[PDB]
Amino acid sequence: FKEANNFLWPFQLKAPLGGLKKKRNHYVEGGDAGNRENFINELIRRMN
Amino acid sequence: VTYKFHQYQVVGRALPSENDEHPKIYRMKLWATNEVRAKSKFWYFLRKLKKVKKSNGQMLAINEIFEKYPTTIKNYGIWLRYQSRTGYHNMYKEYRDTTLNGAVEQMYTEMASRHRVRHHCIQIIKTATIPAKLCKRESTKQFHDSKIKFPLVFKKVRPPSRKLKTTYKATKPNLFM
Amino acid sequence: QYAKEYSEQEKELIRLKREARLKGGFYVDPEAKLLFIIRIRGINAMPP
Amino acid sequence: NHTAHNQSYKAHRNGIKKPKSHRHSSTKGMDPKFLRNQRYARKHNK
Amino acid sequence: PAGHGLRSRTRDSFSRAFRKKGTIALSTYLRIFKIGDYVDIKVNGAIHKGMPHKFYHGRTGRVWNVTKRAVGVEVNKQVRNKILRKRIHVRIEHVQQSRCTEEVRERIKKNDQLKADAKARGEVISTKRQPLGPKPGFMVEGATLETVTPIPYDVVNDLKGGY
Amino acid sequence: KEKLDHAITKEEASAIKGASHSWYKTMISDSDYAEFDNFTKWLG
RNA sequence: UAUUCUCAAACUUUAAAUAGGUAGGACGGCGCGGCUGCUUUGUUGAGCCGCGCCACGGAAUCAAGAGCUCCAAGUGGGCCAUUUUUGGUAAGCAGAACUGGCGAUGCGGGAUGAACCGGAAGCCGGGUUACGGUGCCAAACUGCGCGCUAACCUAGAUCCCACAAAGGGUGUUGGUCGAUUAAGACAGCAGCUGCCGAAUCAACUAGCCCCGAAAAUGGAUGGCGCUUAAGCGCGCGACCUACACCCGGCCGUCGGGGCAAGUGCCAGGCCCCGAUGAGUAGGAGGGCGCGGCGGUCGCUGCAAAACCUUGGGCGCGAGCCUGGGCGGAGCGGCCGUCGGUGCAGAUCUUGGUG
Ligand SMILES: [K+]
Ligand SMILES: [K+]
Ligand SMILES: [K+]
Ligand SMILES: [K+]
Ligand SMILES: [K+]
Ligand SMILES: [K+]
Ligand SMILES: [Mg+2]
Ligand SMILES: [Mg+2]
Ligand SMILES: [Mg+2]
Ligand SMILES: [Mg+2]
Ligand SMILES: [Mg+2]
Ligand SMILES: [Mg+2]
Ligand SMILES: [Mg+2]
Ligand SMILES: [Mg+2]
Ligand SMILES: [Mg+2]
Ligand SMILES: [Mg+2]
Ligand SMILES: [Mg+2]
Ligand SMILES: [Mg+2]
Ligand SMILES: [Mg+2]
Ligand SMILES: [Mg+2]
Ligand SMILES: [Mg+2]
Ligand SMILES: [Mg+2]
Ligand SMILES: [Mg+2]
Ligand SMILES: [Mg+2]
Ligand SMILES: [Mg+2]
Ligand SMILES: [Mg+2]
Ligand SMILES: [Mg+2]
Ligand SMILES: [Mg+2]
Ligand SMILES: [Mg+2]
Ligand SMILES: [Mg+2]
Ligand SMILES: [Mg+2]
Ligand SMILES: [Mg+2]
Ligand SMILES: [Mg+2]
Ligand SMILES: [Mg+2]
Repeated sequence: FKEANNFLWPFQLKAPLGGLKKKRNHYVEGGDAGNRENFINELIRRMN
Repeated sequence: VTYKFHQYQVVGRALPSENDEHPKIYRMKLWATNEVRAKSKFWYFLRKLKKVKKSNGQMLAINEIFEKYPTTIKNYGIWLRYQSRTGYHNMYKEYRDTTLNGAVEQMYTEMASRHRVRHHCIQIIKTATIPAKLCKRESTKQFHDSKIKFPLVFKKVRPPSRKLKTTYKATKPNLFM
Repeated sequence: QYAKEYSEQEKELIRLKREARLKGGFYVDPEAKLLFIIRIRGINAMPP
Repeated sequence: NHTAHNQSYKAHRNGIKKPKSHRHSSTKGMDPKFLRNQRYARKHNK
Repeated sequence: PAGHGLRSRTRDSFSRAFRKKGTIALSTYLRIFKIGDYVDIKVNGAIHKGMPHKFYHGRTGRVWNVTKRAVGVEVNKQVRNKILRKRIHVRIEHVQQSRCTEEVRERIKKNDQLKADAKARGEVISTKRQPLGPKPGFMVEGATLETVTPIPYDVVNDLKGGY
Repeated sequence: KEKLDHAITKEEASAIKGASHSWYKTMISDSDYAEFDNFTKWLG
C-alpha cells in the first residue's frame, strides 16, 4: 500500500457541487470538518 | 419519508480488560440527524454518566427506530432538560403527530421559539406515547373531540405554482370562509 | 477475481450480522483500514 | 525594550541545523592519562 | 552574569524530594559508566561540586569521557538556528543511567534470529515493528442491557456533596 | 412482465422473524426511571 | 484534647493538560587474535587494532533531495489579534509570553476601515464554490414550514463593532412546586351561613416586549422602508456571489528528456514532458535608449538630421518600424569598446508662460 498510495499524486478535486454547510464547525455540530465516516462518499460524488 | 431528526438505539461498552473480560453493555435511545452524530452523542453521555470514554470504549450496534404506525395520530410526551442563559431547568411537553420523529422536530422548534434554546443545549430525558385521557396540556386536549369542527380563519393566497404568477392582476383576491 | 472478492465480502458482512442477530448477540464490524482525507481550509494563517 | 516575537520564525528559515556527526570524534578534553597511553598502544600496534 | 546568577530560579529544580534528604544511598557510587552510554542528568541538591548548570537538569546525553569522580556528557543545546553539542563534566551523583535504549539490544537479537530462521526456509519477511492497527470483526455474546438516560437536573446537587 | 413467480427453510424463516421481532422489542424498550427517586411524579 | 468557617505571586505534602530531552542498526552484532608506558592480586580491565562470519534495511508518514563554503545588501522606531499575563479605576494606556496577521498585499464579504471573516494573485474562456447573501437600492425567493413579538420611548434587525446596568411590569408566552374544587371552590348575591353551578388561588422560573434610559448643526439597522416582517429563535429546498478550487488555451520561470560513421545546427538551436506564478527595503539576470572610438554594412539635394501628424503596424514593456507634412545637409544599421549616458518631484538651477 505504501508504494502504491505514494505513487498516486494527490487528487486535485473541484469545489463541491452544491457547496459546503460550514467549514468552520465540526461535522458533528452540523459543519464540514472532521470524521464523517461513510458520508465521505456523498462528498466525493459532488467533488469528483 | 424524510425526517430532520432520527431515533437510534446505540449499544456500546468499555473495552474488555483483564480485570473485567465482560464489561457491562450500555444502551441508549438517542435523537440525531444521522448515524455519525448519534454515535458522538452516545459517547458524550457514556463519558459523563458511566465514565467510559470512546478512546477506551467499544461500539457494538447502532440501529434506527421507525414509527410503527406512521398513518395514525398519537399524542407524544417529551421530558427534557435544557440550559437557559442563567441555569438548567426541567420541563414536560406534549405534541400531536403521526410519528415521534415529527413530535421531536416540533419540540426543538418550540424550544428555539419560546425559549431561545439552541439544539445542543437540550437533553431528552424520556419520550412516550400518551393516551388521550392521560394528556396534561390543553393544547393537546382541545383536539380530543369526536366532533372537531372549525373554519380556516387564515388562508394563504397563491397560484398552485410560480408558472401562474403575475405581478399585475385585474381584480383583488376574493376570499371567504 | 477482484470483482468476485468484492461481492463476496459484501455478502459475507451481511451474513455475519444476520447470524449474530439470530443468536441474540452483536457483531462488531472490522474497523476501517482506509481513509480518504480532503482539505477544506485554505493556506492562510497557518499555525506551524 | 525586548521581545522574542518572530525569532522562532527566523530560526526555522534555515534551521534547526543539527551538527554534522562523524564516526570519530575529537579527543580534546579527555583524560590525558588515558589519551597518552592510547597513543603508545597505537605506536607499538602490529 | 548579566543579571542572573549561576543558580538563579533553581528553588524547586535543585531542591531534594520530600523525605528524601540526608545520606545518599551507595548504589549511586557503585554504578559503572562507559563511553557511549546514555545517562539522564538529575541534579542532587546536597552535592555542590561538579553540578551541572540548571539547563542540563532533566536532559539526556551521551558519555564521552570518564574521570575519577565525574563523567563527560554530550548534551544537545538549541541556540537560535543551530543545535550545539555541549560537552560538560558532571559528578556521578548528578547522573542516572538512562533506560531510553533498553529495548534496542534485545530487539536486535530477536530480529537476527527471526531473519536467520526465515533465511533457511527461503521466505523473505520483515522484522519491523508496526503501530496499532484496526481491529478485526468479531461477535459479542448478548447480555443484559443497562439503559442509560440523561438525569433530571437538581440545583441542590451543583456542589461537591450537595447543599 | 410475464408475472413469473424461496431460499430459506420454513422453520428457519420462523426463527428469523422471531429473532428480529425480539431484537426490535429491545430497541424500543425504555428505562424504568427508578433511580430518579426525586422526580418519580414528574416523570410519571 | 477532638472538631469547625475561610485563605496565600514571593506557602505546600500531592499534582495535571500543553510544551521540553533522549532512543528506535550497516558509525549494527558476534567469534578468534594482537597492541599499551594506562589499569588490576591477576593478559584483570579499559580503549584501540587485525582477520573471519552474520546483518531484507529493522515504527508510521513525507522527503519539489542533502551537505559545505565564499562575498555582500537591507534591517536593528514596529503595529494588530485569540489566548496566558504585569502595572494601572481605566484607556485606541504602558510592559512581557506562544502563534498568526498587518507592515511589504491586491482580491470577495463586514455600508464605510492596514489587522475581523474568506482567501492570497501570470494573461484569458467555461464550470463550481468560500465568507456573506437572495423586498428595492443590488446578482439571487416578497420560496416552503413552526412559534414568539405589537413597542402611544425613533420596536427590532448579525463575530471584531461602534455600548448599557442594578432593579421592576395584573404586557404576553412557556415551564416548575404547592393549595383549593360537583360532598359545590372562586366572584357577586343571601342571612359561619343560603343563592350561585365551573374551574380557581399563590409562589418561583425565563423568552420577547415595556419602564429604568438626559446633550448640544439635521441624520442615520448603510438608505428607503418593513408588522400573512423585509423583526427575533430554529428548520427545508433551490439560488446568487472572489484574482479561491476544477477543465482548456497562451506567456514566463524551474526541473526533466530527445537530436552525428551528422539528408547536417543562429546545438547560444530545434522538439517533447511535468510542476509552478504576491512582493516594500534589498540583490541578481536578460534587454531598451543616448553620445564617442576601433571595425564593418549602408542611406542622402530624385531631399539627411530635427520637428509636426485624428496615417498604419510590431513588442508584456523600455522602445522599434513605417505613411504624410515641414525642413535644406547631413545620417544610420551591425560587432566590439568607452562615458560628463536616461528625471515629475530636491521651498531643485536658468529661461519662458499662465
Ligand atoms: K529579580
Ligand atoms: K547592522
Ligand atoms: K415576563
Ligand atoms: K558606422
Ligand atoms: K510617425
Ligand atoms: K556604441
Ligand atoms: Mg491543484
Ligand atoms: Mg448550480
Ligand atoms: Mg456558506
Ligand atoms: Mg477562525
Ligand atoms: Mg482566516
Ligand atoms: Mg558586561
Ligand atoms: Mg538575557
Ligand atoms: Mg532608525
Ligand atoms: Mg528598538
Ligand atoms: Mg506608545
Ligand atoms: Mg516601514
Ligand atoms: Mg458595519
Ligand atoms: Mg471565472
Ligand atoms: Mg417572505
Ligand atoms: Mg432584567
Ligand atoms: Mg445593511
Ligand atoms: Mg492551467
Ligand atoms: Mg513574483
Ligand atoms: Mg546613436
Ligand atoms: Mg494632438
Ligand atoms: Mg537605433
Ligand atoms: Mg563627453
Ligand atoms: Mg549626469
Ligand atoms: Mg522637468
Ligand atoms: Mg522621483
Ligand atoms: Mg519650484
Ligand atoms: Mg523661476
Ligand atoms: Mg503672471
